[PDB]
Amino acid sequence: EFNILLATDSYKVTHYKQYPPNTSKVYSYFECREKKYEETVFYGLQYILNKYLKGKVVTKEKIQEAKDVYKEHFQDDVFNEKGWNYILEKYDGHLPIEIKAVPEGFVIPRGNVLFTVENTDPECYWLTNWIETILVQSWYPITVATNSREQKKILAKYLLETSGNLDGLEYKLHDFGYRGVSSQETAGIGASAHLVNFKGTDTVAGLALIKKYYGTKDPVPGYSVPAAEHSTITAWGKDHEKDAFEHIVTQFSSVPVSVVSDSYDIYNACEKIWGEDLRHLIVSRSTQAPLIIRPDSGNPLDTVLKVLEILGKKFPVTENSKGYKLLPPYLRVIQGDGVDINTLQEIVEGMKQKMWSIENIAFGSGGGLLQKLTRDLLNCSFKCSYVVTNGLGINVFKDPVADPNKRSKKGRLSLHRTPAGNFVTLEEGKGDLEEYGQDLLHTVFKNGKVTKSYSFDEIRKNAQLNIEL
Amino acid sequence: EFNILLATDSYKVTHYKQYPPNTSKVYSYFECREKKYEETVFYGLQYILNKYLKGKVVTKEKIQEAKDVYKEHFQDDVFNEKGWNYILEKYDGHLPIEIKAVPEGFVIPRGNVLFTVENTDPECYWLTNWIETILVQSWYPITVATNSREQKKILAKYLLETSGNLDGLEYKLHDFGYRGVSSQETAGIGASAHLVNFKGTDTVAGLALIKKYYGTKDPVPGYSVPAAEHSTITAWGKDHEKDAFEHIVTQFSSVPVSVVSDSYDIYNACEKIWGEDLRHLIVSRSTQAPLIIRPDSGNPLDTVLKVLEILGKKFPVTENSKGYKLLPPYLRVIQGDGVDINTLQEIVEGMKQKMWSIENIAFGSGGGLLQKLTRDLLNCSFKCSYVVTNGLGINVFKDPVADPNKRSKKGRLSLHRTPAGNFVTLEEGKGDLEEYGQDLLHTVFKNGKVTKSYSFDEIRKNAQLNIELE
Ligand SMILES: CC(C)(C)c1ccc(S(=O)(=O)NCc2ccc(C(=O)Nc3cccnc3)cc2)cc1
Ligand SMILES: CC(C)(C)c1ccc(S(=O)(=O)NCc2ccc(C(=O)Nc3cccnc3)cc2)cc1
Repeated sequence: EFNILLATDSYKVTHYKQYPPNTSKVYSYFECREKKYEETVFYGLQYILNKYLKGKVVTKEKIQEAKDVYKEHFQDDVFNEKGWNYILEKYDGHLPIEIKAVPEGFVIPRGNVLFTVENTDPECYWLTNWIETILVQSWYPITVATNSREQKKILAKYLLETSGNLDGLEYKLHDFGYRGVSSQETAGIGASAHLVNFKGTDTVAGLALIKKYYGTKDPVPGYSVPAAEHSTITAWGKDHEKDAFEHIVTQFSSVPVSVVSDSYDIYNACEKIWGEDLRHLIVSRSTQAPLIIRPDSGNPLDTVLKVLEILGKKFPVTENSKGYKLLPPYLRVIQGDGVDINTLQEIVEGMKQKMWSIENIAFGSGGGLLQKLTRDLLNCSFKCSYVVTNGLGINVFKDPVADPNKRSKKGRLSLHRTPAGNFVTLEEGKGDLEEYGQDLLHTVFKNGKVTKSYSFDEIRKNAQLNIEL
Repeated sequence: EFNILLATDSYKVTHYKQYPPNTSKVYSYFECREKKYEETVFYGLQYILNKYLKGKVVTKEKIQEAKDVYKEHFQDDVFNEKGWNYILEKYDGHLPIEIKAVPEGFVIPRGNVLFTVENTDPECYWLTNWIETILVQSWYPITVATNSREQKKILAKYLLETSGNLDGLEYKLHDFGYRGVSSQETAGIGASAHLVNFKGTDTVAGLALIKKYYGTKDPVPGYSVPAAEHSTITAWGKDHEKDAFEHIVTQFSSVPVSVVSDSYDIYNACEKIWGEDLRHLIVSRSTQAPLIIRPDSGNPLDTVLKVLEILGKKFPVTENSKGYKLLPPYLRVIQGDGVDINTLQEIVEGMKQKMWSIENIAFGSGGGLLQKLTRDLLNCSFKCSYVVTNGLGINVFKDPVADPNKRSKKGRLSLHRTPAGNFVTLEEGKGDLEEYGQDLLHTVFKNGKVTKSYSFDEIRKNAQLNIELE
């Protein structure tokens, strides 16, 4: 089983001896510090609260386990057994902590308080920052959700421009990232964050996470269709690629099907195999069951353009009301290699310059979507801003001489709407003056209980783009 | 409850219908495909085999769960209920798969077969690639271990050059990455991979993973010491940084202690607080209990060099036998901000140019060590190379016209020692010709059972640097 006493950075085990004597309160906050990605989607804390922080998280056995581990790890007895004992005895092992947070799905500009943490019992002043490590991992679903939303903005802009509407936008970026992330747990968290913005995923782990921790009215939050991989093509033998294609599209004749087409020669496959030998099997398909051709190698922009060029000459292309070229409805393309936020932009802009509608294409992204992200992207950070020592509150902060970007906020914080309807974080307990309407932070956790929860439907509503509003 | 029927890429649910009819065997392999990182440390498969693949992994309940999920996810019944039920009924839910692998800890040049997978029952031809997704996640511990070892090579070169030995090498790169990875599970996996090469870690999750899945003779594989964070300094108030410093070093007077010193002004902290006001509390400390000063902001190289110059004028510096400057034994530095393999190289070279021994310094790395890595780095990839259809074996491969780097290997594979003692991968079943001696892969998994495994001590031995060996 998971042991919260072993789920912190080692050095934090020693911090109870380092704070000022007579400290009864340590109050800390999380922000995506201002330093590109001007606003972030707050998502993922509810998962952490439920899986790791709520209920009886301290037991006699867990305390002894930690004591034994830290004895060897530090070669010294430094572990605060007395402090953990107190929580076990007084609170039946529930954490005396209060966390207040902005609603999940909320889109907030950089440099604003997103959640705060403080101890509710003076004996547990040390506990606030014990749980920094576990809480800071919220950086990941925040960053995946944010980066996914930024790609949706790019897709929406170009889809609207080239088609006149946003039909199909929520299926334009498919999660291919299950194999490319660092763990099973990561896969679930990351896939769920992408699903805040889109509905197409192959990362099955995301579905179970959403069902367990968030919930949706619909049976599932994400969908897929039958699709080939290189192995189901190559297994037929080099000389039988056409037989593989024919078998697969016939097996899946009445649903959408994606067929990876670059095993040997993507251009030959498009022009000769799909475009001639098997054309009769494609032009007969329903609009609700297109063939989706999938290139998977070469320069992503150059390959997409060449594939469209080939297909446009073998299949009947129309010109939409915006003046952009459109493949027949039984034929589409998905580019699922080398896609990240930067290359996505390059591809849709290249398509627009060549007069191809974004209606023609969808994207798959794996490592770019779920793995190629760090805590530095949005500067997700947790800092102490207020302590009470000898009954007096003190506003505290860091402000390193050589890096003003690392200065932290001072005092008790609150988040408010400005008169123009934007966001502002008030420092130094100024929220108490009541000049800025209600605090947007809500208590979500208190003394071992989750006190406020959001459904996945609510989160999706909060995270909507302006364009779709 | 983890459910292997829900632990694959969605599209793989539909693949059993796409293979050629009457296919009885699918054989696939994993490599770090050849495209800075010329050799890789193979590590992490044993964790995956034990946690996720071994024993009864299929139950009636798990089949029903998967059936219900995929029905909604595909809006259709496409899920191979019959195929999974066959495994349940015939093998008590144990996977009819055989996996052969190179020993864990082995250091192997890019483009070699690292492991192979095939089904052991013709009915389960579809199972080989079902588990691609979960096995390909081995990229992560491989890549962490490899990148960590590459940093160790850099540290060894400069430590040897500036000091004449490698004392302390295994504590030169400390894992600070627990908060900066994407999940608790990732933290344990990544931290364990770093511990293949080093012994200093704050990512506690790695200890329990190693103990459970690998094992060591020592009670724990990794160690740490008391250390401050910004909150334990700043909580004292801006005008009381000296009081914080004094309290902390007095609390930890007889063990090593690291104190973050850049809350307000690192240069003032070093020159005036440590170098003057509290100097008497530092020069009194044991060699076994140094103050370790931690800067955490600014240009990493410029800041390290300036901190060292400041301390060198406030404390007695010696010149070691190699001609490099050395702080007294009660005083050291750790640079734990902005460290990745690139900036590490830059810092130690900069120190060498300014005649400072690498003995003076250690590094902490967080996101750079455990998170800022992708499957692309070593091109970790799983591909089908051999199938049997209608009783005929076929050597299969991809070879995309626009990217020769993505060409995959053909046929049955084996790994061998060359006459010069290097590794070579033989394709097309040619290992059977016996011109290259025995296959170096070992069967590690067969029909639900782990059949070969390695202790963490063995893995560490396999992963040693040549310079450590010599
Ligand atoms: C559900 C609905 C019918 C609306 C639909 C959703 C999504 C698409 S799509 O074209 O955006 N994506 C379908 C798809 C699914 C999986 C794969 C695929 O190749 N997945 C995969 C997974 C992991 C690694 N590599 C590839 C390709 C296309 C089409 C229709
Ligand atoms: C165990 C032994 C006595 C040999 C030893 C090991 C390692 C060092 S070290 O100086 O390489 N590292 C000690 C250390 C530990 C933790 C921190 C620290 O600040 N950790 C931390 C963790 C997470 C985030 N940020 C910082 C700093 C120095 C010194 C002695």
